[PDB]
Amino acid sequence: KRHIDQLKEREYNNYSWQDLVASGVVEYIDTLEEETVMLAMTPDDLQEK
Amino acid sequence: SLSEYNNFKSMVVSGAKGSKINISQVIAVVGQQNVEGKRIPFGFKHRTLPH
Amino acid sequence: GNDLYFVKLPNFLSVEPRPFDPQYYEDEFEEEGRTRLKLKVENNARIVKWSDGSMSLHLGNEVFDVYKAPLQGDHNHLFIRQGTGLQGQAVFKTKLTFRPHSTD
Amino acid sequence: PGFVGIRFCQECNNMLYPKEDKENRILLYACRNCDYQQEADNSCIYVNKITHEVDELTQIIADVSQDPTLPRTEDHPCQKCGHKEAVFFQSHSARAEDAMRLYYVCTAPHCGHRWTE
Ligand SMILES: [Zn+2]
Ligand SMILES: [Zn+2]
Repeated sequence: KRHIDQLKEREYNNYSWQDLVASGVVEYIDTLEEETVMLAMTPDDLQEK
Repeated sequence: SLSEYNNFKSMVVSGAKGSKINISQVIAVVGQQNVEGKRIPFGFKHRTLPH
Repeated sequence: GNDLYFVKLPNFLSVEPRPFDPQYYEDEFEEEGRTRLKLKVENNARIVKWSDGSMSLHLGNEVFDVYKAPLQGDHNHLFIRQGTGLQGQAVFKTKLTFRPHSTD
Repeated sequence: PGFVGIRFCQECNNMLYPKEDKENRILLYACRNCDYQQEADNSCIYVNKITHEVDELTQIIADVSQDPTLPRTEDHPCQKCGHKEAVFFQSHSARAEDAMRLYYVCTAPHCGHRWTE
């Protein structure tokens, strides 16, 4: 939620996507690297079991 | 389960447009998707999608 | 007293490691030259804390809004190692973990 | 039935070729680039499995245990070290004659046990 709150206050101050990438939250996965990632679709249903 | 007034049935039993398979896909279930007659192939390494 | 006051400024906002004194300052630097003199004139600092929680840098008439990124990848134990004792008598003030990145 | 691989000439590290000794009636190995005669100890020269049953279990590697895109079951405890967690997958080998048999690797480091049921 820290990232969501800081992102919601952007354009009041300069928090942006690049900060999300730099902080190590999102990642640029490509097709040849996508062959070894296990990928969910929604955190609300596909992380509980 | 379709009522006598169902407008899909009116257009299927008349033969004007549609088939009972279209009613099945719209209402009950779409079904198996095949490419080249087989189930979806392992496009990735031993799986169909990263998920 | 003992609170984390760590900030990581970029190259074009490098503040002096010592207080500004007339005996330690000299005139050496001059669109090309506009970004050159800004290194040793605008760069003492008062990190303002606002009500929204964010901070900003105040080194003159211009305000740079900063974010205190809590990066847990460089858990360095920042200390004031001044040479008086055996070798760099580091004083344990605060371990640097959060890096504030200022920008225009 | 065995599997006869390559053997190398000690004098020049070139491949050895078999040769019958027509005087003492024994099998020897020879090199085309060197006059190096050494005695064979197998008596078999060439083999070929036509049905070609091969143990995929051996070519399994313990490192697969850490693959994140592999299914995991504690329902099949490790036969060697008893660790519950096992990753299971099919042969993954092309030319597999006709099989869907499973192979299991233990999810415990330095156990590295690969087994089949
Ligand atoms: Zn040789
Ligand atoms: Zn084990």
